[PDB]
Amino acid sequence: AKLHDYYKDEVVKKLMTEFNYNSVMQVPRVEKITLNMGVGEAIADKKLLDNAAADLAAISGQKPLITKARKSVAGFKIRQGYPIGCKVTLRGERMWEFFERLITIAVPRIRDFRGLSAKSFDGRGNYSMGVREQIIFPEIDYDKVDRVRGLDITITTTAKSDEEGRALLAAFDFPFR
Amino acid sequence: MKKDIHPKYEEITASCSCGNVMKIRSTVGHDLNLDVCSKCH
Amino acid sequence: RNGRDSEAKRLGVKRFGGESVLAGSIIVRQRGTKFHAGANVGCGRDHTLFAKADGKVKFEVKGPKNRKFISIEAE
Amino acid sequence: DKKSARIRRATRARRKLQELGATRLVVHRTPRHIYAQVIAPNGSEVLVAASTVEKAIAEQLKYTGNKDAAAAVGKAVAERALEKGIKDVSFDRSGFQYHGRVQALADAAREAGLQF
RNA sequence: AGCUAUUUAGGUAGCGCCUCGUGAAUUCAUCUCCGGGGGUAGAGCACUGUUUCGGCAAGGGGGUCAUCCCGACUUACCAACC
RNA sequence: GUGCCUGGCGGCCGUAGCGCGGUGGUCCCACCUGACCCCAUGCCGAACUCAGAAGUGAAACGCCGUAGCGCCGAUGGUAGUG
RNA sequence: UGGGGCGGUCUCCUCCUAAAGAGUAACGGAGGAGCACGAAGGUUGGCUAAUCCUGGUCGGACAUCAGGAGGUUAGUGCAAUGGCAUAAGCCAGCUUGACUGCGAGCGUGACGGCGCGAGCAGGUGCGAAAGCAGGUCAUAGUGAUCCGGUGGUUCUGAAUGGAA
Repeated sequence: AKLHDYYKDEVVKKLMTEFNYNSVMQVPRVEKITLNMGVGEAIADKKLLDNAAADLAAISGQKPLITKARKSVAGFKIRQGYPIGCKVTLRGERMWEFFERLITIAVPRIRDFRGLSAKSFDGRGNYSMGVREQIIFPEIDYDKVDRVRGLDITITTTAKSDEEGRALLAAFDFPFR
Repeated sequence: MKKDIHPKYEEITASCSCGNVMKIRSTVGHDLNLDVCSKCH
Repeated sequence: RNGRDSEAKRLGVKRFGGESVLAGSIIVRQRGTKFHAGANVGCGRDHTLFAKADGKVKFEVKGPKNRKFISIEAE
Repeated sequence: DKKSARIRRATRARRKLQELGATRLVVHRTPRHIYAQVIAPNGSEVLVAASTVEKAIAEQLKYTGNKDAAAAVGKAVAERALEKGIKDVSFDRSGFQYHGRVQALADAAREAGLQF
């Protein structure tokens, strides 16, 4: 949680001079991160979810949340209330441990990477990016799983505009190209 | 932080090709050495 | 093919606003909850608002969502 | 919203008591200063009320907004209501779970004499 | 010359309607005033369906594609949801 | 003599509620700090909860204007009708 | 049975007709039922939608996630109408009140009969407690009498004690 402290010291004064936030609490405080994986193909392979559930527990320090079906749809052939989603949400100090794991051992391992695009901001200062692999995390043991399960990780904040949250990420030497 | 549902934490000390050793609690099993890091961006 | 009608349940209001009733007397035999139980007024499993006290019937519209209530003041 | 959710959570227990015409003991739990009021069956005028916002109670206490504060308050509202002359009362979760301070305040009233 | 039931439908039974006897409270009826819930007429189109039209134009079909597949220049033109 | 404030519980249920601009931190409220344990998550101190409380007034809520709306709404005429 | 042979109808529940209490006909117009659940029941506690806008491995109009708007257009075992966030909708724990003898007083029927019901006595369970629970959001899921089968109960048992 060293970047937790880094945020509370260098970043706070860094934005109070650029944007001139008259109040201390008036800062884009990052709330939570949610490593999601809409596996979805559990329609037959019930154990596909078991690997992905264990994979999230392996990468992130907690048991995931098995998500059911919010609605019945025949285009994908699912009925409402059935195991199809695999997600988690890091909140608090353990969210920083993953955030520390992000800029130092996760994002550096991004394949064919020369710049992170923050064009995936929802519109309310929250970034919901999605990468095609979990291999960027050394927690996966390469030959343990025969498939590099893609996923989507959302970084939730408290900002309003995209650039208020985009420059927020730049305060951690984030790739921008 | 519910009991017996969370895999244990272990202070993981992994390095980089430059020697960027970082100690943080994680659940891996081993400590490997990497190619790039934050200092190698 | 049609030509079938159930019956007539004889529903509706039984005793109207401002009438001396006794406890147990049915006030309104409804289906949904068109009216709502008030003070000294009980509701059955049939949503049948009946009297619990002995007095006069009083109709009103209370609550923030404006719902019809039936209460009986002690006389 | 913690405010509104707490309110609609206490509506059932609150409305059931007002259709009973029973004197109730409504309490308010906050991160600091726990309150307690005794509302009459008309629901308009209160009978007695004691809290830590009255310096006299918090001065003999260590902190305003914790377990021992609740029992001290529960003691105060029960000793006053008895000196006022009320016997049977009903409790009120007020959206808060009957677990800690709310429970702490509750048991203190029973041992004093408030029947519920 | 109604209601309810009926191998019942121009029969019959109970009740309503008539009559005679009897016993009872301003009991009952009209009008004024007050206390009541209704949703038809009318009005109206949030909702509920539907209305024709335009547009949206997504689903869909075909010259058109690499016309094995994703995909299509483009569009007859229907068009779920709209 | 009282007023300005906040908090709680009610009567009353849009003349009361929304949008918008500006405002409150001593208190109070909220957020927030920490969470061996009470308690808790079909994952997560988010909520529930406990111990407290540096800082802040952003969020939230309270207040004062604004009618850009919603809303209350006559009189008269008209539709309809006994 | 519109006079008749032919096809449908017959009991029960919802809506319209039905003229703003109730009721109200047609071989008038649309429809459904002849069950289901041990939990979908009881209780304490928590939660509350559809729907599109956007940003996201697979994933694209239509699976998963985040925020916003939105507001019950969702859901409610089943037909429809009425009702519901105090939720009756959704979830969890503990449980069996899906309890016994009653029952002021009303609803509705010609009657048979059907429906509601505070409270009383006994006992039970959930809840800290106030209280709540004598089936399920309500309204369909059903058929009388006779004859007869089973179990219980000295109430009776044609002389008496028994039994049938």
